[PDB]
Formats: sequence, structure tokens, C-alpha cells
Amino acid sequence: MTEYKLVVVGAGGVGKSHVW
Repeated sequence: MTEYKLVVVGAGGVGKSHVW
């Protein structure tokens, strides 16, 4: 929950943050 983890991981974990 610092930038995208609040949306991608904040929802359940789509697997986008894995790229960054």
C-alpha cells in the first residue's frame, strides 16, 4: 500500500506489482 500495492494487492493480488 505504497503506490500500486494499495490497488493491485489491496484487492487481492492481481500480480502486477510483481513486475515492479
